[PDB]
Amino acid sequence: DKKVIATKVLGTVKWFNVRNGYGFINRNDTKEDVFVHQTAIKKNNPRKYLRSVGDGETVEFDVVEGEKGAEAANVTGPGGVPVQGSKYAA
DNA sequence: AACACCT
Repeated sequence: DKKVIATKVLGTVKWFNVRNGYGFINRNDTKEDVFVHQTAIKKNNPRKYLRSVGDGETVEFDVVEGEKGAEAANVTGPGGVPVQGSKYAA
Protein backbone atom coordinates (compact mmCIF):
# COMPACT_ATOMS: atom_id res chain seq x y z
CA ASP A 1 0.00 0.00 0.00
CA LYS A 2 3.03 2.22 -0.57
CA LYS A 3 1.99 5.69 -1.69
CA VAL A 4 3.68 7.21 -4.71
CA ILE A 5 3.90 10.96 -4.23
CA ALA A 6 5.23 11.51 -7.74
CA THR A 7 6.15 9.54 -10.86
CA LYS A 8 8.59 10.35 -13.67
CA VAL A 9 9.99 13.62 -12.33
CA LEU A 10 13.11 15.41 -13.50
CA GLY A 11 15.43 16.62 -10.76
CA THR A 12 19.03 17.62 -10.11
CA VAL A 13 21.60 15.82 -7.96
CA LYS A 14 22.71 18.19 -5.21
CA TRP A 15 25.55 15.83 -4.35
CA PHE A 16 26.14 12.08 -3.97
CA ASN A 17 29.05 10.54 -2.06
CA VAL A 18 30.03 7.03 -3.08
CA ARG A 19 31.98 6.37 0.12
CA ASN A 20 29.13 7.47 2.40
CA GLY A 21 26.73 5.21 0.52
CA TYR A 22 23.89 7.76 0.50
CA GLY A 23 22.99 11.12 -1.05
CA PHE A 24 20.27 13.65 -1.86
CA ILE A 25 18.53 14.83 -5.03
CA ASN A 26 17.05 18.31 -5.36
CA ARG A 27 13.82 18.21 -7.33
CA ASN A 28 13.60 21.10 -9.77
CA ASP A 29 9.79 20.91 -9.71
CA THR A 30 9.32 21.11 -5.95
CA LYS A 31 12.74 22.42 -4.94
CA GLU A 32 12.60 19.83 -2.17
CA ASP A 33 15.37 17.41 -1.23
CA VAL A 34 14.62 13.69 -1.43
CA PHE A 35 16.29 10.58 0.03
CA VAL A 36 18.18 8.39 -2.45
CA HIS A 37 20.16 5.18 -2.26
CA GLN A 38 22.18 3.06 -4.70
CA THR A 39 19.73 0.18 -4.44
CA ALA A 40 17.07 2.71 -5.44
CA ILE A 41 18.76 3.21 -8.82
CA LYS A 42 17.13 1.05 -11.50
CA LYS A 43 19.63 2.13 -14.17
CA ASN A 44 23.20 3.39 -13.92
CA ASN A 45 26.41 3.79 -15.89
CA PRO A 46 27.46 0.24 -17.06
CA ARG A 47 31.09 1.32 -16.94
CA LYS A 48 30.68 1.74 -13.18
CA TYR A 49 30.89 -1.44 -11.10
CA LEU A 50 29.08 0.21 -8.19
CA ARG A 51 25.80 2.06 -8.64
CA SER A 52 26.11 5.80 -8.15
CA VAL A 53 24.60 9.13 -9.19
CA GLY A 54 26.64 11.98 -10.66
CA ASP A 55 26.49 15.34 -8.89
CA GLY A 56 24.92 18.21 -10.81
CA GLU A 57 23.47 15.61 -13.18
CA THR A 58 19.79 15.78 -14.04
CA VAL A 59 17.97 12.61 -13.01
CA GLU A 60 14.52 11.09 -13.49
CA PHE A 61 12.76 9.22 -10.69
CA ASP A 62 9.52 8.43 -8.89
CA VAL A 63 8.76 10.01 -5.52
CA VAL A 64 7.44 7.64 -2.86
CA GLU A 65 6.21 8.86 0.51
CA GLY A 66 8.57 7.69 3.26
CA GLU A 67 8.33 7.73 7.05
CA LYS A 68 11.37 10.01 7.27
CA GLY A 69 10.21 11.97 4.22
CA ALA A 70 10.02 11.68 0.43
CA GLU A 71 11.92 8.70 -0.96
CA ALA A 72 13.35 8.33 -4.46
CA ALA A 73 13.12 5.08 -6.42
CA ASN A 74 13.79 3.80 -9.94
CA VAL A 75 16.30 6.58 -10.53
CA THR A 76 17.33 6.77 -14.19
CA GLY A 77 18.70 9.38 -16.58
CA PRO A 78 16.33 11.36 -18.85
CA GLY A 79 14.78 9.47 -21.76
CA GLY A 80 15.76 6.17 -20.15
CA VAL A 81 19.43 7.17 -20.41
CA PRO A 82 21.62 5.40 -17.75
CA VAL A 83 22.83 7.49 -14.79
CA GLN A 84 26.31 8.91 -15.35
CA GLY A 85 27.16 8.37 -11.69
CA SER A 86 30.03 9.84 -9.69
CA LYS A 87 33.74 9.58 -10.43
CA TYR A 88 34.29 8.03 -7.02
CA ALA A 89 32.09 5.17 -8.22
CA ALA A 90 33.96 1.88 -8.47
C1' DA B 1 16.57 6.34 4.97
C1' DA B 2 16.79 12.20 8.18
C1' DC B 3 22.56 15.09 5.26
C1' DA B 4 28.84 16.01 2.09
C1' DC B 5 33.06 14.09 1.01
C1' DC B 6 35.96 9.97 -0.65
C1' DT B 7 39.79 8.05 -5.67
